[PDB]
Amino acid sequence: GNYNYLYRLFRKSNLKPFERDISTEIYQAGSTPCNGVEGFNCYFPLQSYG
Amino acid sequence: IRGWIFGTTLDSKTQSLLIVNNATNVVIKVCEFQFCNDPFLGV
Ligand SMILES: *[C@@H]1O[C@H](CO)[C@@H](O[C@@H]2O[C@H](CO)[C@@H](O)[C@H](O)[C@H]2NC(C)=O)[C@H](O)[C@H]1NC(C)=O
Ligand SMILES: *[C@@H]1O[C@H](CO)[C@@H](O)[C@H](O)[C@H]1NC(C)=O
Repeated sequence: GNYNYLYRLFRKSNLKPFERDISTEIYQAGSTPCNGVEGFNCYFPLQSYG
Repeated sequence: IRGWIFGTTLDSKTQSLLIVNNATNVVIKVCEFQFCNDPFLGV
């Protein structure tokens, strides 16, 4: 599995045409705010293709 | 008035367009700049 190519897995809204998002903010899936730490409803936004 | 900053958080966490016109040089950058609490340029 290769670890060099990633893709954005979560986003609260869809991208506009030709928009480029490379932010690594922890996606908040719940109501509780993530403080940079992963956990329940707090996941890393990028995933590797492998 | 010598420049403009465009973005969402302006805190190096996202990309922010920076336009500065210094005398005769227009400079445009899209770097992840770390801006001050109150950005300004001194004379
Ligand atoms: C660009 O950034 C703005 C500001 O965060 C996004 O607008 C927000 O979108 C979320 C949902 O994704 C809403 O809950 C917020 O209320 C919106 N805030 C404002 C001020 O509009 C906007 O969606 C982003 N652009 C894209 C394409 O996602
Ligand atoms: C304006 O800033 C740029 C960026 O460093 C520099 O290269 C250029 O010489 C500056 N011009 C003036 C007139 O200060």
